Order: sequence, then C-alpha cells, then structure tokens
Amino acid sequence: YTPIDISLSLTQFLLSEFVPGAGFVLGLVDIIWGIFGPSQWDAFLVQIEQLINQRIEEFARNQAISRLEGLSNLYQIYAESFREWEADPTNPALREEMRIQFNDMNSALTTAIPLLAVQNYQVPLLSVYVQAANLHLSVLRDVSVFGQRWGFDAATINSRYNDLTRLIGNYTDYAVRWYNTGLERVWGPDSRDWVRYNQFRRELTLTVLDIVALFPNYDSRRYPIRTVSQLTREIYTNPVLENFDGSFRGSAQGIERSIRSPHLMDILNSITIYTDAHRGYYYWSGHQIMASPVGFSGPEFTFPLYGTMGNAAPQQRIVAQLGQGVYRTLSSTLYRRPFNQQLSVLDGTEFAYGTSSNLPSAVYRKSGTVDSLDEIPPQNNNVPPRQGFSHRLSHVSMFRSGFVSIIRAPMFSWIHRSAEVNNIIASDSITQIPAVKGNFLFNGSVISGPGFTGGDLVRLNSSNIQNRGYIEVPIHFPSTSTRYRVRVRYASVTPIHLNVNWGNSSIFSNTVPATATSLDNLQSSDFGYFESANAFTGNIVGVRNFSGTAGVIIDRFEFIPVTATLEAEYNLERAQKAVNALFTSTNQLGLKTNVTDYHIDQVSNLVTYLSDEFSLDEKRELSEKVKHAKRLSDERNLLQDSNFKDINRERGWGGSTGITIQGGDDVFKENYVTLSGTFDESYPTYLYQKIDESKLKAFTRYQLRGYIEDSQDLEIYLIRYNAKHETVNVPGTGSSAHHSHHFSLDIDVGSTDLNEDLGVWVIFKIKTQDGHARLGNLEFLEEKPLVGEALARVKRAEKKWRDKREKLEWETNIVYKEAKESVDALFVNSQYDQLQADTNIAMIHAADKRVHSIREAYLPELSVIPGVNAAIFEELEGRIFTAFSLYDARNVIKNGDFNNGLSSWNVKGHVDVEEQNNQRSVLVVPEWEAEVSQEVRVSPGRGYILRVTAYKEGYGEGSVTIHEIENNTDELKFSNPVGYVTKELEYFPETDKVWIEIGETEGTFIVDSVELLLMEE
Amino acid sequence: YTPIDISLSLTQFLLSEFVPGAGFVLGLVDIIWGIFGPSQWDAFLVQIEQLINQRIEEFARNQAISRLEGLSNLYQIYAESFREWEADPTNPALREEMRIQFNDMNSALTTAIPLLAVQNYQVPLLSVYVQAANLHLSVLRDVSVFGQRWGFDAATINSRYNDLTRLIGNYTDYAVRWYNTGLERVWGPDSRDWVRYNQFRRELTLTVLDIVALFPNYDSRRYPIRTVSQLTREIYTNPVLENFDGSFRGSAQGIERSIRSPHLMDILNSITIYTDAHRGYYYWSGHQIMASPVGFSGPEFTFPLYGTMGNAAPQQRIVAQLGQGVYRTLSSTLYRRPFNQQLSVLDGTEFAYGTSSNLPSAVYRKSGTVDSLDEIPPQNNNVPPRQGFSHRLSHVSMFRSGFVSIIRAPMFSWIHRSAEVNNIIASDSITQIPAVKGNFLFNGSVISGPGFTGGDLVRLNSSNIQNRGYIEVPIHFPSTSTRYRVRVRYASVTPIHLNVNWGNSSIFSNTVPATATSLDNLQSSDFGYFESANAFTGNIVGVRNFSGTAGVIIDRFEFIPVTATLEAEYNLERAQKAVNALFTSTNQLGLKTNVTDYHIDQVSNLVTYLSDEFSLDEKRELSEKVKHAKRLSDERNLLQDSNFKDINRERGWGGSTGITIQGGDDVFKENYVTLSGTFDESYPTYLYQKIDESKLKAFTRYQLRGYIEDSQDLEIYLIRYNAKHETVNVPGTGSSAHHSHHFSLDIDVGSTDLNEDLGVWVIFKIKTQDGHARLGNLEFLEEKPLVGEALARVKRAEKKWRDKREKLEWETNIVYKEAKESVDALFVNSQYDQLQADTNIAMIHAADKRVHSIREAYLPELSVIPGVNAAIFEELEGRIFTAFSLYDARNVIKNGDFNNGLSSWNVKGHVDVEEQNNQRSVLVVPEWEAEVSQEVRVSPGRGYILRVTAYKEGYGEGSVTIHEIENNTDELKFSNPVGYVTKELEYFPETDKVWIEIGETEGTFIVDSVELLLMEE
Ligand SMILES: [Ca+2]
Ligand SMILES: [Ca+2]
Ligand SMILES: [K+]
Ligand SMILES: [K+]
Ligand SMILES: [K+]
Ligand SMILES: [K+]
Repeated sequence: YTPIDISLSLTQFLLSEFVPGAGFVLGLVDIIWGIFGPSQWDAFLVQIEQLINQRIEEFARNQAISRLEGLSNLYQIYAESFREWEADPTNPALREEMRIQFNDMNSALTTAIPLLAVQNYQVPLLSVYVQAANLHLSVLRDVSVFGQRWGFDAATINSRYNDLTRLIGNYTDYAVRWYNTGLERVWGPDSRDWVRYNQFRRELTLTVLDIVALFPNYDSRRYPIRTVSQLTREIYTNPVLENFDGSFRGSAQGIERSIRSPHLMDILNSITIYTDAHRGYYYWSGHQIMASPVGFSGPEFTFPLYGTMGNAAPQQRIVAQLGQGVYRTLSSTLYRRPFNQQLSVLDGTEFAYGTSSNLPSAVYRKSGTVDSLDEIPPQNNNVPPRQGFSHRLSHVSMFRSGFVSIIRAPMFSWIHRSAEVNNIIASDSITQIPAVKGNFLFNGSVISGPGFTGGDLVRLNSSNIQNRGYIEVPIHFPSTSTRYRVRVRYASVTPIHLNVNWGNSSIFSNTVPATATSLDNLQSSDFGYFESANAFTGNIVGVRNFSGTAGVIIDRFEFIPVTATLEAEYNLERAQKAVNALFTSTNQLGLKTNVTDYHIDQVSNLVTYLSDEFSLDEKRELSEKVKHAKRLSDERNLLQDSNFKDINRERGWGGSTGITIQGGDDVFKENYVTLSGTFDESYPTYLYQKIDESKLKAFTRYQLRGYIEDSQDLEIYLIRYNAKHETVNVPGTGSSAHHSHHFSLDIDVGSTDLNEDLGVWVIFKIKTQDGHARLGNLEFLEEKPLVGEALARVKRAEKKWRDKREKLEWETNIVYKEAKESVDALFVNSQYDQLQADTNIAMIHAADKRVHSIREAYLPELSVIPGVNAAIFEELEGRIFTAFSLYDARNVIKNGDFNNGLSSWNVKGHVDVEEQNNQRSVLVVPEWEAEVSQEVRVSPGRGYILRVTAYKEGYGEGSVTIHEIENNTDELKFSNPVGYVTKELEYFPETDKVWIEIGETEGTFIVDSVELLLMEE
Repeated sequence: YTPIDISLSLTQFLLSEFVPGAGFVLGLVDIIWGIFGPSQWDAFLVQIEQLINQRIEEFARNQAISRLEGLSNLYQIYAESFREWEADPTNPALREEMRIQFNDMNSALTTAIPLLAVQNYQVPLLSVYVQAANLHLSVLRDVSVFGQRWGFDAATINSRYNDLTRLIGNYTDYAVRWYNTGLERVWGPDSRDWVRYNQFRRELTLTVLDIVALFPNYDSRRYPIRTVSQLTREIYTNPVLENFDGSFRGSAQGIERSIRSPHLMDILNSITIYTDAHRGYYYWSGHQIMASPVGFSGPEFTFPLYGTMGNAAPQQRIVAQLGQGVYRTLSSTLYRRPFNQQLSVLDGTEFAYGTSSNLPSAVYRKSGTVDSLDEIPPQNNNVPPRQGFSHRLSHVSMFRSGFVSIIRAPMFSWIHRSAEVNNIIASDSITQIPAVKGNFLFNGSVISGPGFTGGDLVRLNSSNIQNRGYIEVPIHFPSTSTRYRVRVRYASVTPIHLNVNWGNSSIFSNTVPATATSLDNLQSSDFGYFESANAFTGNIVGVRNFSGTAGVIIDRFEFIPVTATLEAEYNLERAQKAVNALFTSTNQLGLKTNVTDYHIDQVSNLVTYLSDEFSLDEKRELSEKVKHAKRLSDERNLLQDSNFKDINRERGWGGSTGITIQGGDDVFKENYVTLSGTFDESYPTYLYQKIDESKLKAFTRYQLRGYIEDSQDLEIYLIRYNAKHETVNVPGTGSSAHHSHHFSLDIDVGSTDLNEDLGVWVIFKIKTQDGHARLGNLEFLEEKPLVGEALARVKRAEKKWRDKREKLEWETNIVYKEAKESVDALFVNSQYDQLQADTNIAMIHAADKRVHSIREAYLPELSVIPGVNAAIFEELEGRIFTAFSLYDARNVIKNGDFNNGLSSWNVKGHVDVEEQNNQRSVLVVPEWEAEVSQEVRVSPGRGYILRVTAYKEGYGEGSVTIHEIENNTDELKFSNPVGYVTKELEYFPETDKVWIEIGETEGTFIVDSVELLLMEE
C-alpha cells in the first residue's frame, strides 16, 4: 500500500516483461499511470520528505503534483491509442493518432521533468522524478521501434532515438547524483542517525536505484528483444536498532562497519545461534554463518564468530537454503533499561521461507512482532508473502558492544530475488549476468557500484605475464542447442586488450576502446560494450585483462540467442565495410594509395571466412571486388615478377644463392622470399631489380614498400641520383629493432631521360652469417608529385649527379687511354697473339693495376650490377687475362708463377706459397736451409732467357741458379711499398736437362715468378 | 673395398643394431677387428695421408699399426669369451675369463689410444684413432651392463661407468678438434684447393664424424635399450670440378658459397634442366629445384634459377622422389680447351633410384663414367647398389661463371639415408629425431653442427611475450597404443624455462639447468637432457623458449617407450626423495627448521598424484610419512587454532569483520584467511593472537611466517619489548612489491618471566579501503638461540622496556590520583548515586580529559588489545559515563546537551548541531535571526537553577533567556584554546510553564549544554 510496495511491483514487471510492445505500454498504466490519483503522488513525496525531515516548498510541490497528473491523463490516451493501433496496424487514423499522441507525450514530459528536478528540493522529488523519466524513456523507446510503422520518417526517428540514448545517461546520472548527496546529507554520528541513514538508503534503493538500474535496457538497438536484468545489491534491516526508543552515541561508524564490504555474491546456507543470559533474560549473543558461492560451484565457507559465544542454552543451527531461502524475519526485541546496566538485544526470531507451497518456519526461541516485511515487502500481492516476496535473506552480521551497556544487534542483509542462486541462461531473451555473480576473482577487486548498476562491479587490475586479472563466472544452459553471442559491459579509461574465454576456449581477443576519462566517479555513459564475432553453444565464462598498464571495470556478461542467418549477416556487413574501405571512391575504380598490397590480402582473408551455406550470393559478389582491388594493386605495382616466379630467368629479379620461394605462410598468402646469411662478407645474399625510366614520371616521389615477417641484418637499397639505405631488423610476432612489420622507403625522380636511362635500383642484401629475412607483398609505387623543398632537393641531387658524371667522364678518358696503352705495350701488337719477348709479369701486373683504377665498372653497393664503365673495363681485363695465359704457356718452366702452390716443384725445407694481391701467388723462402728446385728439359744448342721477379727481405742474398751436370752454372742474385725487381740472363745448355734452384743466404726471399724462355725472334 | 666402404658398413650396423649384447660384440669383430690385418690399418692411414699430402713419421706409424694389431688379437679373445659366457652365464670360469679379458682389453686401449693421438700427426691418425675409441667405449659400456653378472663389484662398475661418460666427451672433443684444424689446414684459394678441401670434408665425415656422432648412445643409463640415431649432414660431389685436369684461380670461396647454408631438412622433389649450346656442344646450363619439408608436411617450395636459362633443346624435368630417391649419378663431363675460349660443363647425367626392386634410370641427355658411387659408395655390399646405397641425393645447386671461360658445375648434396623422408616413431626402441627434421621454425636459426651431432642444430632465440622461439616437428606413430616419455637433448649457458608441447597439449614446463659456458665453441659435454614426468600416446612435437633473456640450442627429440609400471616407478622415486628431504635425520624424527608448513603441503600434493593402480603399497607408506611430517609441523607451531577454526570463540584468534575462512584454494590446501579493506581508518580489519610466555624460551629468536597468495596494504606486527612491522604487498601468480609469496618476520626473547607475562602479539591489519590479503599456513616457531650481537641487542631492548615501565608506572600513580579525585569531586560521594548540585558539564568534561590522559590503557598498534593500564582506565571512564547519565536524567530540559541534535527543540532560522570533542555535541547559532526554544513544565513555587555552558565568537552577546506569560523574564548573557564559560541564575516560576530561548545579537554563539534543575538539598 506504500510507495515501496508500488515500486517493487513495477520492478518485478520491468525484470520479467522488459520487451517493446503493447504488453509494456499497458503494464505501466495498470501498475502506475492509469490508476494513480494526486494522493498517490502526494504519498510518494511524503515518503522522502518525512525521511529527510524537510518538506518541499508549496508552489514547487503543487506544480509537481499537477504535472504528474497531466501525465496520468496524457499517457492514458497514448496507451488507449497504442492498444487500438496494435489491433489494427494499417488504419491511417489510428496511426495518425499514434503520431500525435506521441508528440504530445514527448512535449509534456520534456516540460514536466525539469519541474521535478527543481533546485533545493531535488532530493524529496527524486522518486517521482524517477517515475516520469522511466516513462519518458519508454515512449522514446516506443517510437524508435514502432515509429516507422506509425508513419514517422527516418530523420525524426533517429532524432528521437538519439534523444533516447542521450537521456538514459542524463536521467541516470541525475538520479544517482542526488541520491548520493541526499544520502550524505542524512549521515550522522549516532544510532538514530544510522537508522534514518539506512532507512533512506533502503527506501531509496527500492523506489529509485532499482528502476534506474533498468534504464539501459531501453536501448532498442542493444536490446532488440526481451532482456532480463538481475539486481544484486543488498539492503539492510536491524530490528534492535530500528525500534530502539533511544540512541547510542558515536556508534554509527561501528554499526556501518558491521555491514560486509563489496564481495562476490554468495548464498546464505545457515546461521548457528548462541543464546546467552543476563538477569534470567535469554538472548541472541552470537552466531555463525556458513555460505556458498553462486551455483554451489564451490565448497562452503565461513566467517569469524559474530557477537560472542553464549552457553545459557544449547545452540541452534538454523538452515537457510530450504525452499527458496528466508524471505522474512519476525523478531522479538528486549530492552531492559532500569532506573539509575543496560540491555538491547533480541530474545527470538522466526525465519520464514519462500515456497510455491508450504514450509514450517524455523524459530529461534520465539517469534516477535518486528516484522521485516514492513521494511522489505512483497513484490506480488496476488499471492501469499511466501510466494510473492521480493527478497531473500543474504547474510546476518552483527553490531555489538560487550561488557557499561550490552548491545547484541543482528544485522540482516536482503538481496533482491532477481539475484538467482544459480546463473541460468535463457534462450528466448538476452540474459544479463553481472560479473559479481562469479566464483573466481584473480588479481582484482569487487568495488561498490555507483547506484545505477543494480549492485557492485568487478575491477580487474593491470599486470608481468602470469599476473593477468581474471573473473570467472559459472553458467548453466537449459538449452544446449541454442547459439549465443557473448557481450560484455565494461569500463576503461584507455583502450585495453581483453580476452574472453568460454569454457577452455577463447572467443574474443582484441583491443576495445575507452569509454571513460576517470574510473572513480563513474557515470552512465562511462560504460560500453564489445561482443564476440561468432556464436556458440564449455560451462563457465571469463574475461582476462591483458594490459600490463591499465585496469578495467567489468559490469556484466550478456548472452544473446541468435540464428545462423543472423550470424552470417553480422560477418557480411563487417567484411563489406572492409572491402569498400580499399577504394578512393564509390565506384571502386581506384585504390587508396595508402592501402598496401598486404592489407588487401588481410581483407581477402575476411571474405573467405564467410559462410558458404548462407551468404554465397553476396560472398561471391564481395570476392569479385577484393580480387578486383588486388588486380588494381598489381596494376600500380611497378615491379616486374611480383610473385618471384622468374628470378634469374635478367630484366626481372636478380638473385643469388641462399634464397627460397615458398607459396604461403602463417603471414603471407602469396609467394614469398626467404633469404639466409653468408659465410663471407664479399659474397652477399642479394635480390635486386632495376626499374625502367619509361615506367617513371618526372618530378615525382616513388615508394618502395612491402612486408617483413621477420628480419635480421637486412640491407635495403634505393638507388637513383645516389643510394639511400636502411638496415632492417624486425622480430616476429605470434597470434634498432623495427616495431612494425610494414616497411617503406622513398625516393624522388627529377627529370626522366630515356637516353641516360638511370631507373631505380632496388636491392636487398645480407652480408653477415647470422642473418636472414622473410618478406613479400613488395610494391614499388607512385605516391605523390614533388612540391616545395622536396622539389628543390631533387633538382640539387640530379644537378649534383650530373656534375659527378662529367667529372667521371673526364677522368675516365685519361685513365682508359693510360691503361689501354699499358695493355698494348704487353703485346707484339699483332692482334693479341703474342707477348713481347721482354715483357715480364710485373709489367702485366702493373698494367692490370691501371685497368683496376677504373672507378665505376661496378656498382659499389652490389658489384654484380654493371656501372657506367662496365663495357670498357671488361674488354681490358680480358686482354689482361689473355696476357697471363700467354705468360704461362711460353714459360718452359711448369708452375713458375706459384699459381698452383708447389706442384711441379721439389722442396727440401719449410717453404710456403701465399697469395698477396688478387690471384698473384708468391713463393716465400723464410730460411736458408730450404731448397725449391725443378728439373727442366731443354734443347741443347738453343738459347734461353732466365727471368726472375722477386725481392729480398732483410740480410743476405736470394738466389735462383741454373745448371747442367758439371761446368755450366749461372746465377740471378737479389739483395739489399711492396714492389719487385726483375733480373735476367742468357743461358745456353750444352745438354738436354737443366736444373733451376731457388735459395737464399739468410733473411727472407720472395719470388713472384720464375720464367725460362727460348730466344726466338 | 676402401676405408670409406668399411666405415659405411660399421655406420649401418651402429644405426641399426645399437643395443648392448653379444650381437654387438660379435658385430664389431665381423665388421672390423676380427677380419683386419696390418694392411687394412695401413690402408686407413694412407687414405688421410694422401689427402693432406704428408705421411706420418715412420716410428709413430709403425707403433700405431702394431697397437691396432695388438687390439685385433685382444678383442678376438674378449669376443670369443663374451660369446661363450653368453651361452652359459653361470659358469664361474667363463665369468672369470670375462673379467680378466675385460681388464686386459681396458689396459691395451688406455695405453694404445694416446699412441694414435701423437703430436704433429693427430690428423693422419684420426680415423684409426676413431676406431680404437669406438671400441674402447663399447667395452666400457659392456662392463657397465654385464659387469655385475660377471662378478665385478659395484665400486668397480661405477668407476668404469664414470670412465665411460668421461670418455664419450673426451674422445668426441678430440676427434672434432683435429677434424677442424685438419680441414682448415687444407683450405686454399683455387678450385684444386677446394677439391682436396671438400674431399677431406667428405671422406672424413664418412670415416670419422659419423661414428663419433653415435658415441653418446653408449650411455647405458640414458639408452638402456636399443636406440636409433639419424645422420642429417650433407656431403657434396662436383663432377666438373672433381676431374678437371686443371685449376681455376680464386674460385674456392665462390664454389663454397654454392653450397646451401644451414637449413631445415627437405626432400628433393625434382630438378628441371636447361640445355644450352656452345660450338654445337650441348650442355647443362641451368636448372631448377623443387623441394618439400620433412614428411611432405608442407606445400612444396623452390629456389631462384641455378646457372642460366638455356634453350638449345627443350628442357627436362627429372623427378627425384621416385622409389627411395636418387642414390647415384653417372655424369658425362666436357672440357673444350683449344690452343691459344674455354668450357667446363656437363653434357649428361644418369640419375638412378634406390628401390627394393627396379626402376629405369632417368637420363639427362646421356650417361657418363664419372660415377658418384666412387665417392659415395654403398653401405651394404650384400645387395646391388640400388638396394645397398648409403645416401640419397639431397639438392643440386651450382657453381657458375658465365660470359672469358664458361663454367657450369652442378653441385650434388647427398644426405645419409638414415635421414628418413618421414619422422616415424618406433615402439621397441628409443627414436632419435634431430630437431632439424622439423617444419616450423619461429624466432630462431638452424646453425651448422660442430661435427659430433650428425648434422645441424636449432637455435631458439630469447624473447616480449608473443616472440617466443619455437620449433615444431611432425611425427608419425605406427603404434597408437604405445606410451612414450619425451626427452630433449639441448644446450644453454644459463638455466632456462622451457615448454614442450605434444599436439596441442603442453607436456613439460619448468626451468632446466645450464650445461655449457659458451654456445660458440660447442663441446660434447655441453649438451644435456630433460624429460617429461609422464608418458603419452596429438601428432607433432615442440619446444618453446620461454626465457626473455637467453637462447637455447635444441639438438634432438627422443621418444622412449615405457610401460605403466615404469611410469609409476619414476614418480615414486621422485616423491620419495621429496618426503625424505623434510627431515633432519635418517629416522624422520625431526623437521628441518627451514622446511615451512606450506612446503610440507606442496610435497603432500606430490604423493596424492601417485598411481592407485600400481603403487598403493608404497604410496600409503609415503603418505604415512608426509602426514607425520605435517603433524610435527603442527607440533613446533606455537600458534593456537592453526586452521582458524575458532576465531573469537579470546585465548586464540582475535578477529574483526571483513574476514573469511574458506577450506582450500588454487594455492592453499588447508583452511585459509581472506581479509578485505575498511571504509574508515579507525576501524581496521584485524586478526591477532597473543603467544603465551610459558611457550617461549629465554634468549632465543622466534620466527613468524606463513604464505600469502596475494596482498595489498597488509600490516604485520610483532610485539614484545617493542613493535616491529612490515607492510606487505604481494601480487598473485598464475600457473615495494614482494616478489615472493613466502614471508617471515623475526623477534627475539630476552628473559622470560611468567609473572610479567609479555608474550608476543601477532597482528595482521588492513586500514585502507582498496586493501586485502589471502594467507594461510601460518607458523610461529622457535628458530635459533641468540648469540653475539643479537644477544646484546635483546638485553638492551628488555632493559630499555624495563626502564620505560618504571617511568610509566610512576607517571601513572600521579595521573590516576589526579583523575580519580576529579572523578570523585563530581559525585555526592555516597557511592555514585548523585552528582553534586553544582557540578556542571565542563567539569564532567574536564574530569574525562584527566582520565583520557592515561597512556597505555590500550595498545597503540591495535586499541582493542588491553594495555598495562586497561583495568584502571576502564573503571574510571565508567564512573564518567555514569556521570553523563546523571547529568541528563536530572536536567528538567529535554535534550539540553544537543546529544540528539535538535529534537525536543523548536527552531526558527538556520542552526546546526555539530560534534566537536568526542561524543560532545554543540549548538551553533551562526546568525542573530535564528531562534531555538523549548517550552518546559515546572512546579510553581519551587526554585530552579538555569545553568548554561557556552561561549561567544566575535561581536555582540549570546543569550539564553527564560520566562512565563508576562512579567518574569531573566537572562544569561555571553559576550567578549577552545573552552567554555558556565553561568547560572535562580529562577522561580509563578506558573506551570516556562520558556527557554537561545539567541544572539550577532557574531556566532556556541552552546554546549543548557540545564534546568530543581533546588533541593
Ligand atoms: Ca705469382
Ligand atoms: Ca554537548
Ligand atoms: K567518470
Ligand atoms: K616517361
Ligand atoms: K663451449
Ligand atoms: K618458559
């Protein structure tokens, strides 16, 4: 019969029937607006006014009640019109009437609510304010569903939808704010203050917060179908204190502390009660509580003894989880306060259970007349209290004092019955399980709700790895066969990566957005949602806070029944949006330049995951477009042989050993490239390609880019007017150092000239042993035309390369002449047939060094790439290689150069042949006892030239001598940056054998070549 | 017929029959020692001498061959004795002969090997050295298995077992070292140098490394039963280069680079060959290779074109994976070298396949007579080459030059056939899969093996989280029903945490030891093992490097068939060792003091995981002991109610609200405690307990300790002579900040005195809101007696507390007297019946402050704990509370104190009642227009005293006035750190009603109390 009774009846309706329709519209009239007079509105104001002890100003109060009246009358019209329209949807008069009534309803409300929020009296007005706002939200939510069907145009529906969500927030934040400051205003130091304080809290939770808690569910778009919330907050009664005919000083903090702080929800299993005695008055002195987690999903637990052990009588375990729990307490109080020792306790209490039928009430000692049901009344008056109660007993703590006065004041928590002992998932509606109904909290806290949630929330803390915040909720599924998408309501001040598990499998893991800008004063719009992409049928549900850095508030888990067509639709929209975002324009004719080749690959992946069972028509369509995008990417890609199909087959890819092409990957979806290291720095692993001038456009930046799975020591070159080069090390990822796998590199074209034919060299190099790379999706592309500084830089670069060429082209005319003449002086001039008789090796070597002083025969960066001067260097060095060949053939001495180490030589001591300047091999005689010798056949009577090219380290003299058996021995002697002397002599063997013998006196002797030749002109 | 043929025949035996027994002993004689003369040993030396071009010194060489001979003769005796003993194990003569022959065999070998390792010629001796060492290891491995059965005593078997493992390392490191420096010694700049170089490498891999690679398997204890290894190394042939009748200058680096660097193993699928033409000579100009990963577990891949495309003739795909792969190439070479252009290529090659039957050979163009089978001969000569080959063709790369001379020199990799195309797991032997046979390498490299592994290894790099190094190997199980323990051979320089997965499940995750002290020059003993604890029956196998910091080399995976009894045994030993390590001594009578209660809990967990099917007898036994340990822990534990069964039931645990006891946990196995925060700092969450002097021993340190799952703001107190206190924050873990969950805290006892009864207070406190702890397994224990500094510190602490008491005990005699007299002055002296007529509130308040200047009525740290002065403070404050009660009852004014705010008062303006010093409530008149008034009933004719206690802020005068209707109004006026004035007057009502009215002129007026009293003596 009181506002709390009325609220609880709305609360039940809102929990059980929350779904757009005539049942809803009709529900509000029957419960409230159709059946309330001005005395009912008066009654509501008095409830809070009495409490806070100050009445609303009369004009304001008068204004308030006549508005509420205006609205009863209005809404009755809207409801009656709604009803009739429902019965005949197509009747245009019934529809116009719907439109008009809606408009008028929206006017009145917008105007009347500010009059229920009037300064200085916001508090005593709140619950009624809450009423008008609950109603405002539903008409807005109506028009957003039925608007179209009534004849409103989309423009006007979205405007009023935007209003709807603007106002879920506003109205909620308002109520919550004034509840707070009303609550604080009524706090005070004594037990009397506490009674008013708690009574405020309890009454206003019942007529205010509970409704507000349901306000989100008006979001038609978030909650298209029936959606069931659960209120988990606790409310408190305290018999002893609540009708103590006095007040205990400075006790209200002590009393308030005897309420349990924020916890995971638990079921009250039993109370075991201790009787003590004072002047032959027997009383409840202490007691003990057992409890279980939600869903008896854990073992039971307990708490330290409340109050004090007593032994005046046996003790009495009262079991609470029988039927549906305890819904009522009838308590006997005792106050002995004899004229002058003092007593304030309970001598008995009945605990009564909720049942669809009947259960004997468990009595501690005796019943009494301090009925809890005055304070926590039933929600349903169509049945006995045992059936129609609103609350279950949740815990019984205690405020105590001890040995001048005795206080034993048991404190009763009542949780709302919408808080089910188990977490059962429906299948025809969205089910809301608040995270607080969980049973495993690792690295995080429960912290009291701000009022607009129905209860407390879960904080998961920031990390690092094995310290991830985690909340686990047990959940039962009546219907196995039902497919659900999970949605989570959360709050964070930063974007956080979150993983949601279901059973042992992880159904969501990505970074969700921020929603707030501080987690301390939490406002309605501070919360948000995310959902799994798919829908499924394990038996628990969980969230993990992956962030090392920030925390996250988890409100509630939401299970959303879904058909397979719905599923296929969600993913289609998602993928359709992806493909479209590749193109510049609405006609899909061009790619956005900053869309990379690899990106187009990620997006195509999305398409192939679409159902073949429900989306084929519209999936094929999408795959047309993404293939089309890709084709356009290949069009803009200026590199030949993109997929490395023809490396080395010259005008495509140039490549070395230590490369590998596999077709695909964890990362790559197309042919890609693996490069491994080298054992010698001079023999690098290289993939290169020239880009033809004819494909380039003047005065334009170009961009080399691609994707590297991972990398170490990867050397990347871009070469036109000069070479730029990155070294690139990129670690892999799972699912100095580059944090990104995308790379890019820019170069700028000046004037293009086909005749000069610069182009752009693209070169990938690895010159170390540990060393590697995995890359693909390589593009070379046109980016932007050159403007401002970049332009003047390029003009400077070309101009500067232009000046470097002229220089080079001048110095090369000198040197070539010089080298070419030195080359010619080696030969008998008759076209590369013969060496002059008297040209020696040092000469060949000297000519060689004049050839190798040619500066751009080969590109510095990678010397397999011919330079400006490749043509002319090449011909001269071949004339040189011819020359060494001729030197060798004519030498009557086998291996006189030491080019084959020591073969064809007879060696006595310790001697070595070491290479010194290019292929050039030298004999080292390190000690005088060593002897290198060769027997040579000759033509007796002919004449020979013995030529030695060598030098002498240190003291003494090096010798090459020559002889036959007995008298005919002759000698070449050497004594004294690194340069050789050439000596010779004429020898005339008497016989058919000669001996050549190399030796020395001391120090070290070094011989380049020993030659023996016929004198023949 | 050559040493390479002989080696390959041993190699096959060692791969296929590696198992202790007579088959093994008999195998070595038949293959080697029983059938070799001195010419065979000569032959071996010549193989390497010819190669390195320098013969061994004659004495050394002579010595060497006669030792090898001594050993042929000896081992023939040992083998014949082994054989005969096998046939009749119990015959004591056959057993004595076994013992003797073993001793002699061990002597000869120990003496002869140093003569095969002689300075200056270690290299040319190596392979023969390898032979003698292979043999040494097996006799050692024999005696370690059969030793006991021959009659050797355990002392001598373990000595020779220790020798065995000492020498697997030594002999391996030796061989490997000299292979290295022999190989380097023979490197050189030209193609000729390369031929010798590679020929060395290839021949010495075949006669040396391969054997050495098998050396570990001699570890009887690691390999109790048959164990099969796989050689994965590649060897190389190069037809063109290998019988080029000359040498190409500075080409050996170029040639060497045409060998593939370290890779995951792959199967050669096909070669597709390009014919070109030069002067109407048709040649192999280029070619392309396809390959697949091991087990065709991946898609195929390819490589950039080898050589150069040619079009002189069609092109020719030759398929390699037919039969068992290509085992042979017969190659035609071409050398045009016309007197003066140059050519060095192949004009044809036959590829022949390995089959149990027959397959036509695929011919490129034509066969030739450069048979690969001269270089890579068969292992089995009991069958045609097609069946008995040792190698499969593995890859064909190329060394090239191009457009003076042309070189097209295809390079053939041969992998040993023990490298199976698939990774098949046997069931009757241990199967060794080298990690290199994997198909997924993430964050790591393959790097060339050191020689003693059979092939290359896998490096997994240091991290951070989604960059864990990982190696995945595909594996087939012929027999589903077989149970295997996985063992991994690895190397690391630090202890690393490693996770091994099998299929999708993770079968090992813990930190394994270091084995090495640098990963660069890897020695035999640098490797180690770890194993899963259990044994299982997924289809791949993997290791992940969990370290953020260090790298790890993975060699090979080892699968070990096991029965269920074996399993149950492994875990029993493991748990038996755990339980024993709890006790001080061999009689399990005492606990080791540094074994914590929680530790005993971890160890009991280990016991409950033992099989009930195979271990019951010996598991029950173990559970007796661990329960016994635990019982002893409770014995030493000096805390009452360890498992928090009786908190608050006073002489056990003292506890507040916001505590919870659950029975067990992810962490705790026994009753444990959860504390949550507080809303007010003055109302903390507390668990405390005193420890009785009678349980303490003089001059001894004690230790408080326990385990905290997690914690924040946990305040821990230890109190005797003074209080020490930690604040403790401990993050949780998965499976300022404390990195450990174990805590401890120490205190020291001086002299114990039962009369003074200090004890030790143990207090857990949380005084903040965010704030929590989860702890259990709490012990208070005796640690050690006090010695040295600690002793003199404690003597100082007690002495100092002793001096603080005397002080306290002196000051308390003064104050108590003072306070007690002030208390008494309040009363009419007749036992606490009445207040003196003229004692006012300020007096009561002044007396109160003299009571509350009592210094240790309550323990500072937690004021629920009575102090020295709790008794005397308590009585006096009750006399005070009596006094306030009396003040109130006699005041004819209702609520004249403002202790119930403003009730019983009529208020006109804005006025407030604020609490100021304890419960003391004051009326604040802030403005002159305000009016607080009360109508009081009186007895006409009697006489009353109107007393006011108040003061005046600022200007003007505060008034309390009193009156009846018309002429009888009188007044108390107040004008002018925080202290009150008391005024009064005598009033005599003519009527039955009086009015009391509080007011003021301006400024602010503050009233403590207004009292009206009858004058009655
Ligand atoms: Ca030379
Ligand atoms: Ca007062
Ligand atoms: K906020
Ligand atoms: K152009
Ligand atoms: K090492
Ligand atoms: K004692």
